[PDB]
Amino acid sequence: MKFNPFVTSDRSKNRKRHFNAPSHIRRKIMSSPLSKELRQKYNVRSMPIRKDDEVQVVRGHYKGQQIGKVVQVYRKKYVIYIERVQREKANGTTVHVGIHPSKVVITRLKLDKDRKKILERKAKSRQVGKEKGK
Amino acid sequence: APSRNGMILKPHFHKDWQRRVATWFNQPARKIRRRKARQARARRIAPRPAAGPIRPIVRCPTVRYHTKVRAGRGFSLEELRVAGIHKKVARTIGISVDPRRRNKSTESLQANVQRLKEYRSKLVLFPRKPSAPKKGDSSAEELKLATQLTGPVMPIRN
Amino acid sequence: VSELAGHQTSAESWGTGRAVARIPRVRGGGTHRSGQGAFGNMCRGGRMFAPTKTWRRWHRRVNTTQKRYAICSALAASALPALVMSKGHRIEEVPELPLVVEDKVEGYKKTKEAVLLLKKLKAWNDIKKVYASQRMRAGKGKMRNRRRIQRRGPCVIYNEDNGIVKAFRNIPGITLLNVTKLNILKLAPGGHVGRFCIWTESAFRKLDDLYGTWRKAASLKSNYNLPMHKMLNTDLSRILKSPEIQRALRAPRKKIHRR
RNA sequence: CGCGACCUCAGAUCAGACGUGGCGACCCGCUGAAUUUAAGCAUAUUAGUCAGCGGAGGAAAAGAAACUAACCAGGAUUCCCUCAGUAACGGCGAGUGAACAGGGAAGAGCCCAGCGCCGAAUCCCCGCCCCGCGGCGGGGCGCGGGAAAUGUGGCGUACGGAAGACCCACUCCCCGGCGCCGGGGGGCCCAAGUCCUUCUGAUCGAGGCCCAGCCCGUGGACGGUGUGAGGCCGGUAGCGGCCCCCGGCGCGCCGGGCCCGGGUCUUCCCGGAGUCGGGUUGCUUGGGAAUGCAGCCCAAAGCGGGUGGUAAACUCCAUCUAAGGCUAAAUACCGGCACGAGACCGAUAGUCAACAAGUACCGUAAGGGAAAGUUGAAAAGAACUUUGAAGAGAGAGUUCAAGAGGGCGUGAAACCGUUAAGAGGUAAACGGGUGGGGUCCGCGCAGUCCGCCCGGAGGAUUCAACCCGGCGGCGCGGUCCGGCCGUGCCGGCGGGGCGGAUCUCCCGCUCCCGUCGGCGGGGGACCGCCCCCCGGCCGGCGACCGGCCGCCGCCGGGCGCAUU
RNA sequence: ACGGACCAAGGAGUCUAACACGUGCGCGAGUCGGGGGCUACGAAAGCCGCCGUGGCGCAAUGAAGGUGAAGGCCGGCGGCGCGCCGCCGGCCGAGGUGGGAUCCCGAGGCCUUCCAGUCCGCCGAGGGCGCACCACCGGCCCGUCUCGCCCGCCGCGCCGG
RNA sequence: UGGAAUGCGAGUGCCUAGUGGGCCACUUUUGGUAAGCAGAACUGGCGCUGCGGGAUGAACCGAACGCCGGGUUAAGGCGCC
RNA sequence: GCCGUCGCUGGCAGUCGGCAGAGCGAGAAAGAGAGUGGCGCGGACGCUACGCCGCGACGAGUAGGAGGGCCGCUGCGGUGAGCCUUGAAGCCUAGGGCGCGGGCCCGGGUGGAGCCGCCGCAGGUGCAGAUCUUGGUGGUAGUAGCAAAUAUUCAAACGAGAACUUUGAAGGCCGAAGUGGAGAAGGGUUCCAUGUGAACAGCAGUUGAACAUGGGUCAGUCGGUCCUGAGAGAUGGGCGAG
RNA sequence: CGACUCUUAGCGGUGGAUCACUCGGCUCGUGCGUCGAUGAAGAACGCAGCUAGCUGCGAGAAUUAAUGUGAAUUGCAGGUUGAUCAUCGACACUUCGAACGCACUUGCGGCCCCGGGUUCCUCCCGGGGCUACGCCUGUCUGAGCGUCGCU
Ligand SMILES: [Mg+2]
Ligand SMILES: [Mg+2]
Ligand SMILES: [Mg+2]
Ligand SMILES: [Mg+2]
Ligand SMILES: [Mg+2]
Ligand SMILES: [Mg+2]
Ligand SMILES: [Mg+2]
Ligand SMILES: [Mg+2]
Ligand SMILES: [Mg+2]
Ligand SMILES: [Mg+2]
Ligand SMILES: [Mg+2]
Ligand SMILES: [Mg+2]
Ligand SMILES: [Mg+2]
Ligand SMILES: [Mg+2]
Ligand SMILES: [Mg+2]
Ligand SMILES: [Mg+2]
Ligand SMILES: [Mg+2]
Ligand SMILES: [Mg+2]
Ligand SMILES: [Mg+2]
Ligand SMILES: [Mg+2]
Ligand SMILES: [Mg+2]
Ligand SMILES: [Mg+2]
Ligand SMILES: [Mg+2]
Ligand SMILES: [Mg+2]
Ligand SMILES: [Mg+2]
Ligand SMILES: [Mg+2]
Ligand SMILES: [Mg+2]
Ligand SMILES: [Mg+2]
Ligand SMILES: [Mg+2]
Ligand SMILES: [Mg+2]
Ligand SMILES: [Mg+2]
Ligand SMILES: [Mg+2]
Ligand SMILES: [Mg+2]
Ligand SMILES: [Mg+2]
Ligand SMILES: [Mg+2]
Ligand SMILES: [Mg+2]
Ligand SMILES: [Mg+2]
Ligand SMILES: [Mg+2]
Ligand SMILES: [Mg+2]
Ligand SMILES: [Mg+2]
Ligand SMILES: [Mg+2]
Ligand SMILES: [Mg+2]
Ligand SMILES: [Mg+2]
Ligand SMILES: [Mg+2]
Ligand SMILES: [Mg+2]
Ligand SMILES: [Mg+2]
Ligand SMILES: [Mg+2]
Ligand SMILES: [Mg+2]
Ligand SMILES: [Mg+2]
Ligand SMILES: [Mg+2]
Ligand SMILES: [Mg+2]
Ligand SMILES: [Mg+2]
Ligand SMILES: [Mg+2]
Ligand SMILES: [Mg+2]
Ligand SMILES: [Mg+2]
Ligand SMILES: [Mg+2]
Ligand SMILES: [Mg+2]
Ligand SMILES: [Mg+2]
Ligand SMILES: [Mg+2]
Ligand SMILES: [Mg+2]
Ligand SMILES: [Mg+2]
Ligand SMILES: [Mg+2]
Ligand SMILES: [Mg+2]
Ligand SMILES: [Mg+2]
Ligand SMILES: [Mg+2]
Ligand SMILES: [Mg+2]
Ligand SMILES: [Mg+2]
Ligand SMILES: [Mg+2]
Ligand SMILES: [Mg+2]
Ligand SMILES: [Mg+2]
Ligand SMILES: [Mg+2]
Ligand SMILES: [Mg+2]
Ligand SMILES: [Mg+2]
Ligand SMILES: [Mg+2]
Ligand SMILES: [Mg+2]
Ligand SMILES: [Mg+2]
Repeated sequence: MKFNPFVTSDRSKNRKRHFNAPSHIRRKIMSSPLSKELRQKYNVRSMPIRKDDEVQVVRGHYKGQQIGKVVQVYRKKYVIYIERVQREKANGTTVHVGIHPSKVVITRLKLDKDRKKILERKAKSRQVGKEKGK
Repeated sequence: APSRNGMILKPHFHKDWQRRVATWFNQPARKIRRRKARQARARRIAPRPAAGPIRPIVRCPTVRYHTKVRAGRGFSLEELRVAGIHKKVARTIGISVDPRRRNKSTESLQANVQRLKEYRSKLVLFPRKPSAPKKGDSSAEELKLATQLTGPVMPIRN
Repeated sequence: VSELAGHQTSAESWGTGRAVARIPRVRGGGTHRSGQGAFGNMCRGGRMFAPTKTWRRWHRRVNTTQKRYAICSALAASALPALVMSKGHRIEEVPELPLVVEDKVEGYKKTKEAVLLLKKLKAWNDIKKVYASQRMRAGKGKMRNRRRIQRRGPCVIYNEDNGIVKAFRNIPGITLLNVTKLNILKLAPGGHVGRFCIWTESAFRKLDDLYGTWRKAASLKSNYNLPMHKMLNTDLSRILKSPEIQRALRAPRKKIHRR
């Protein structure tokens, strides 16, 4: 259960805070787990996805072991678009099929300074939690 | 139209009573609020009693109740003059003082003077400056052993 | 329901003639709601019959002796073997039904150690029954923050809190109760008597200090004795086939005489 | 007549400030009805209510007795329980209707005028210097300007106060700045399966994870993700972590104000006026020979005045100090901001308004005021061919599904169209009883089985009785040994916790001359109940048993051999 | 005679207070924490007794001042005409009649070959203690009316019983 | 020797809805020319009640009613319907 | 014969089994009662005692009252190791049925995501009517009607399509107090061009004041602006609780 | 067998009932409890590349700066020394409106200072700061056959 009297445990209020979230909270919600190799290497469970990330699709029709680059992260429909994950329209044009980032694993990260800062901060908090558990 | 047999009755609902209906659903929240305010006062005055200053042995008026003994408003000026405590020193050392009371009886006068003599002995007065104590202050062994008294200080038992 | 619901609209009745049904209708206008019908429980919109008030008598008080009798009955039915299974608890592998455990149960602070204690006490079948009976609620309660429902599990009564609540609250089904603060709503869920309880040694010894026997009064309470039995030998079968009664009886007329 | 003061009254786009209006749920002051009831109605009642008006605050108001009581007296205000539907009011009808006291939440007290003492000892503004300057403050320098004797400041206010004399004992309280050490707001993060098979359009479904009973759990709330997820994600829990901002408790320093108390004796002083009160009138109240308020008239006094719930005279008492003012707290909040929850409602319901809702629209105006949610998981929103001018189609295509095709989830009834069947001059329709025809159902169409016995054909590693081990039941074992319990009783050179309206070395307090009497408390003795040790009976183990022994039954393994 | 084309949805004895009666539960001459205080669900629950204040009930009556719910018998003494009243010591000490469910006593007998003969049951003539309740007769307290006689003193009376 | 016959289990206490417009019929009878008129007394029906008969029918005659089979009647009928 | 009600407060704990002896329908107050002297291991059902079983009589009903509902709707506490994308609710059904009945359960289709049984609890809990409220749809009914102010005809063009559009010719009307040309109030883009024929113009339209794109109002002299009229309305003053 | 009419069933239309969903109400409880002449509430009019309504904003006009966040907004085009979002503390906030120069026509003024015009020489144009009523303290100018003092 939850013991904080300010955290909402209401369905309609949680759906409101979800579907009416501003973009910096949209980025926080739209996060994806890392692979086993990257998780062992960085000690980081999950990260928010970026435009220049590599993705294996885990669930759905387009799942497999195909490492595809993200086309762009569309936070309005809570979705990302992947390069080879696409389909053909009636007229013939290719349209990228939208995949939610919860069914998405990262095989390679695109590392900038802020990205390395977030990874080091999450690894530091994980080490503090491990030392408190020890 | 009344039926066969029953009490005559006068319901006082001929006014517009439904506008002024005091619902009592604030009650456990107000119990929590009184509890938090009382604990806040107890944490505010740290050596002092959480109840407050002492209150006199008081006979009741109005012949239904005069066998019972209450806790009154404050000590009388003649009581403070016999006990030898100034009325402005008494409010500072935690003694309820009111100037309205009289002293017709001698026994209740002597009882409140004796209760002042007991409270002056039971009082642990802390110094103003801890580095430089004064003449009329408590001892250093009493400084550590002094603590709060839960409930009414010297509860008056009939 | 709010008192302004239905009374914000101004609606005078059309009177008689007009061949209308003599209802207060909305005073004019070039819209759909004009001469429509506002007041009354039967009209669209408007008010309903008997608006529910804030000053309904929601709360019911019970006498203290009846509350204590309910607590004593809910505890006494937790020792009989048939009444616990008739509540529904899987208790086939439990070694003793008044399950009293050592005072090291308050010392636990880990849910893994609590699960291991339940495995060693062999009461884990009830918790696994709770896991199997976690299902969806039927009806409109899902959109009123009552989404998931499950079975109540074995209660655990502790005397002091030294981490036993932190160790046992995360396992679904177990409700924790203090000895002095026993609750009727948790000792008898749903008004059905005989929920399986798990006592510690100090909690099992503190009951005689709380309620006492029939010759020793309550030590913690002000004035409370045990309730009185209406009959002591409740086994009426042994009373009926006893040599005292069966001597002074007549012959049984068991021959069926039809027309 | 001129000049110079004072007093009244002007003019300023004079220098510096303030008020106006809004919201108005709660609060204060007015004003203030009629519906209704009295089965009519006029007093009453609705009702100091609705509407109207003015004024603030985060609370407002009230508030430290011109009090309650008559007792062994209580002691500011506010709020709750109770007083109490009581005293009392009322065509004494209908109906209305407190207060004291007791139990609580809270608890905090005070300041002026007067009377008097002090060289106006007082206050505001402007010029200069230092500090600080986003709540314009502190100190110094000005023969700078005003206010004020038609009275500013200090002592001092009903609890007495002031002055003088005599004794007792301290020398630390507050304001404005600088630095230092150790709850609130914001931001970023912290556990564990997307593990192997199997369904599905998609899994969050199902099975398993054995010997660390998959891994975490101070985290199995909730929400999203292609149905249903503790372990996919945001989060959840945690005296969990990191970085800023703010206030407070303290320490050290600087600039200041302040030269401050108590007891005894002596001498003085002390109070609020068109105010109280009386008559009359109107409203109001439970207040009734007038509770409160207001208008008019009369109009005070000082061992005085007010109150003492029946008007008045006399007489003693009891109790306060009116006609000046301040003050948190507990108390109220259908307005606003930030929140949390629900035995509520689920798009004719719930707010009028789940949606471009006080919107569209109507009325000159004040005002009135709707209807209206759902493709799919993802637009994947139907390319292209073909008839038509197009609306419309027919193929083809997407999707699990178009029998989901842009007002599209599910698609009822009333009503309409088509097909199939049956029928038809007493309008149609109905009840009872049959007959005939259709729709499917009985997956019917050589017809249900179950025990015992007889006879003929077959097959097992098998029947009864004995041996060993284990388990269970019973035992009036007439009365085995040993534990446990008793809503059963006793005995004690036994030890204890409670209760009592059973009695009587130590400590504290006051009165009287180390002593004698009084009060309270603590031991101490007495009784009732309970707990723990024993010793002995009774009863039970059939809400509550252990070991052998005796009988019976069951199970497992040995044999026993085919007229079982 | 009135309402009524047809169909779908909505639609009308609810809630609070007071009282009466009946039933269920707890305690019982007591009962009740409703207001207050202490210790996710939990705004729940548990606790308080020197927080039972207070409500109701255990006592009624009168307008009020007020008053306020069995008696009998023996002995001694005083007064008056064996009988009455008043004052002290011991005993019996909580009404009666009828109808009254149930319980108690048990004249007798309840059978296997005749008599004698103990114990367990069982039925009953007839006689009793009589639950509740009913009808009546009595008795006690209070307000009021009538007739008369005595007792007590801190204050002898327009006193009190 | 429960002091006539016959029949039947009785007594008693609360709470209490609806009703408080009636109508018709053998007999008696008021007012009125009379009325399917107005107003009474006894009793029964309708109201509240279906069923067989009176062709029809709130009151007439018979007879009152759970669902059925066999039989038998009442009141009425037995030319046809 | 069957259903229900009432009564007998009738009967059933006696299923007392090699720890055994199987009964108390019988006209007759009460015991298949204890004593003491003269081979084969066997026996149907039962009894949710709020249940089971047997006898008799009874059965109308308005207003009204009471009881039983394993009749029905919604939500809550328990419970069913409940159901469910290998198909929940809702809906349809010439199917199989059950119950006196309220209603309920299966078979087939549609549907795509939740739902139900039992013990209790709670209510905004059951419709055929109220000239009921909202929404929708019929007969009427392809019916009444598209009848006030004299009147249209021919050819050609655009166009898929012409009685109504456009042009030409003919015949008419308003007949200068007009059916003409211009203003005030009011309307507010209705003015003009281009394109469309989805909706409107009660037939149609290639047309329009409709729709969609675009444009259009140029002032010292024309008005407002200035003045004052009937009047309105500040300041002083008065009144007023405001 | 016809047409028309009635009943039942399959299907297809009018219609949106039922069911299931719900970024919404209703009720209860907690904390805060703050508007305005330094110009409130409200109203009007404008602001987007394509923008009617809603939302947001004010000629700096779907936003400026600062901080935090750390690669987007998106319907279509266009272009890490910080895009977008949130906080918002700095800056700015058109016209009415208590509304304030007098009226409400967007009309008419008055004073002072700047730039074209000038060569302070008056108009004209443009920009900026003032000009509402009442009231408090002080200042200045005053009035009075009000009360006085001196010649
Ligand atoms: Mg947390
Ligand atoms: Mg009545
Ligand atoms: Mg207190
Ligand atoms: Mg409504
Ligand atoms: Mg449902
Ligand atoms: Mg000025
Ligand atoms: Mg104001
Ligand atoms: Mg009336
Ligand atoms: Mg009336
Ligand atoms: Mg009238
Ligand atoms: Mg009044
Ligand atoms: Mg008002
Ligand atoms: Mg304010
Ligand atoms: Mg105040
Ligand atoms: Mg008072
Ligand atoms: Mg009372
Ligand atoms: Mg009268
Ligand atoms: Mg009144
Ligand atoms: Mg009081
Ligand atoms: Mg002075
Ligand atoms: Mg005073
Ligand atoms: Mg989910
Ligand atoms: Mg699984
Ligand atoms: Mg989940
Ligand atoms: Mg799992
Ligand atoms: Mg996680
Ligand atoms: Mg986490
Ligand atoms: Mg008045
Ligand atoms: Mg009045
Ligand atoms: Mg007097
Ligand atoms: Mg005063
Ligand atoms: Mg005062
Ligand atoms: Mg809560
Ligand atoms: Mg709707
Ligand atoms: Mg709708
Ligand atoms: Mg709907
Ligand atoms: Mg609505
Ligand atoms: Mg729909
Ligand atoms: Mg489908
Ligand atoms: Mg569909
Ligand atoms: Mg769907
Ligand atoms: Mg559909
Ligand atoms: Mg008529
Ligand atoms: Mg009528
Ligand atoms: Mg009609
Ligand atoms: Mg309905
Ligand atoms: Mg009654
Ligand atoms: Mg009762
Ligand atoms: Mg009537
Ligand atoms: Mg009558
Ligand atoms: Mg008549
Ligand atoms: Mg009858
Ligand atoms: Mg009849
Ligand atoms: Mg005839
Ligand atoms: Mg006859
Ligand atoms: Mg027959
Ligand atoms: Mg005939
Ligand atoms: Mg019958
Ligand atoms: Mg009947
Ligand atoms: Mg049908
Ligand atoms: Mg769905
Ligand atoms: Mg409801
Ligand atoms: Mg209907
Ligand atoms: Mg035609
Ligand atoms: Mg026609
Ligand atoms: Mg013209
Ligand atoms: Mg023209
Ligand atoms: Mg045109
Ligand atoms: Mg047309
Ligand atoms: Mg005027
Ligand atoms: Mg729908
Ligand atoms: Mg709708
Ligand atoms: Mg625009
Ligand atoms: Mg910026
Ligand atoms: Mg930035
Ligand atoms: Mg003008």
